Amino acid sequence: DYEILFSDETMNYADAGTYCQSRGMALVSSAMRDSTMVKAILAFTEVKGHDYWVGADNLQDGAYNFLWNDGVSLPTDSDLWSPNEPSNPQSWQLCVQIWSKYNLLDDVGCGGARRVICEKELD
Amino acid sequence: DYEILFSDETMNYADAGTYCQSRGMALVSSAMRDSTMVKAILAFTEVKGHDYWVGADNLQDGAYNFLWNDGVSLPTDSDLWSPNEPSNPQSWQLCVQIWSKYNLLDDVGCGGARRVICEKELD
Ligand SMILES: OC[C@H]1O[C@@H](O)[C@H](O)[C@@H](O)[C@H]1O
Ligand SMILES: OC[C@H]1O[C@@H](O)[C@H](O)[C@@H](O)[C@H]1O
Ligand SMILES: [Ca+2]
Ligand SMILES: [Ca+2]
Ligand SMILES: [Ca+2]
Ligand SMILES: [Ca+2]
Ligand SMILES: [Zn+2]
Ligand SMILES: [Zn+2]
Ligand SMILES: [Zn+2]
Ligand SMILES: [Zn+2]
Ligand SMILES: [Zn+2]
Repeated sequence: DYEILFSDETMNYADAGTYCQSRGMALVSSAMRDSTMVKAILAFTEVKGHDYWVGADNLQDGAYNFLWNDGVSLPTDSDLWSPNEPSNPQSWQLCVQIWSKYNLLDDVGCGGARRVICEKELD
Repeated sequence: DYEILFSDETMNYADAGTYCQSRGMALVSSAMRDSTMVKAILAFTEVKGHDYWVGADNLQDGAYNFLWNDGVSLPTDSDLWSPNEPSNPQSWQLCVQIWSKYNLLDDVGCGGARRVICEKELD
């Protein structure tokens, strides 16, 4: 069970994290690994047709060692990934978004402004 | 533009309003009148297949004089209403929810516990 917050305001990856945190929540992560919840989240984003940040990145171990912010791995072969992603250079600092082109996961640089999804495990 | 909060915690209508307000938000209302937003909101609740409160009731004016928490009228003949609703006895205190039966609006007593949706407009 969760509390899920969607925000139309855009910000970079770092600010997105602090945004959720200031609200007593976290950038969406365990909710994305929950089969029912992820379906509900993506139905919303499907309608909105915009890019949203998620709480995953390669900042700690680099390359395609993606980690959710709660420390659980985001497998490179996950079904959550958009077609042909992740594909950015492994030597880059990479953050994960829900890319509007496919309404699925995608690796990008952490500087662009995107909408935010926060979570809070209920409890 | 909005911040939208969905919560799996269940509460009666009054607790729902307090829960939203204590978060600097309001029980969903103007976002339900926004064409893009409402469809996104309903995509989510459709997946969840559960009942949720919305910020409309007849507490101020009674009967089928439904008002959104922000003073705007919820037309007894809005396309937002489930088929054959509103239909509860007009002498009752009636509150509005998104009824899982149709994933459309419905009038009910204000005492049953249901999931919550809060909104915060963004300028
Ligand atoms: O908008 C994001 C997209 O940017 C492209 O440059 C990149 O090749 C894609 O893999 C995807 O990340
Ligand atoms: O469960 C919700 C439903 O409850 C019924 O008793 C009522 O006839 C319907 O109009 C609807 O409000
Ligand atoms: Ca794939
Ligand atoms: Ca990419
Ligand atoms: Ca009707
Ligand atoms: Ca009814
Ligand atoms: Zn779950
Ligand atoms: Zn836009
Ligand atoms: Zn709008
Ligand atoms: Zn805008
Ligand atoms: Zn259930």
